[PDB]
Amino acid sequence: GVPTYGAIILDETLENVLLVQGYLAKSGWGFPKGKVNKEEAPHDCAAREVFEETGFDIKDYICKDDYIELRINDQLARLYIIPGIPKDTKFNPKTRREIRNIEWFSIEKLPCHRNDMTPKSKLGLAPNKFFMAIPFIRPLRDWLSRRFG
Ligand SMILES: O=C(NCc1ccc(F)cc1)c1ccn(C(F)F)n1
Repeated sequence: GVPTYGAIILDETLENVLLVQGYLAKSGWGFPKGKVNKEEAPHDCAAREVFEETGFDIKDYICKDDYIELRINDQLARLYIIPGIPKDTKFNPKTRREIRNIEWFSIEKLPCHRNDMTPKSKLGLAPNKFFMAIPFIRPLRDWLSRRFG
């Protein structure tokens, strides 16, 4: 799979993260990210995707070593961690054709797994609108503990 790059943007209290909601197959909430272009450096792709999806330019805030990277079904997703962005920042995607909405969420309220269906004796997981964000939540909480505490 082509690698994806983007950001986990936090506010000043470190309580809240910025998620984006797409359409169709991307109908739930997730961190802003997207696929790297040929010859494009990871930091430039993260900034490009984030600015296209949120209207906020992270370029001057990216730290090279501050990211969480996951490989999910043999596709690598790397989100640069961007703390301290004010909650009253006005975010606006470049294309309403791809982004429905942009919101801050409480980190402590976000799920870090989907729920099973063990009350129904059925296999699998119940739908969850935070599906794409979920894999990053525990690693983010662990990263924030180590970095700040
Ligand atoms: O990435 C997803 N959603 C967030 C997003 C939307 C638009 C973007 F441009 C960037 C991120 C996604 C993929 C599959 N699903 C599923 F849960 F519906 N969500």
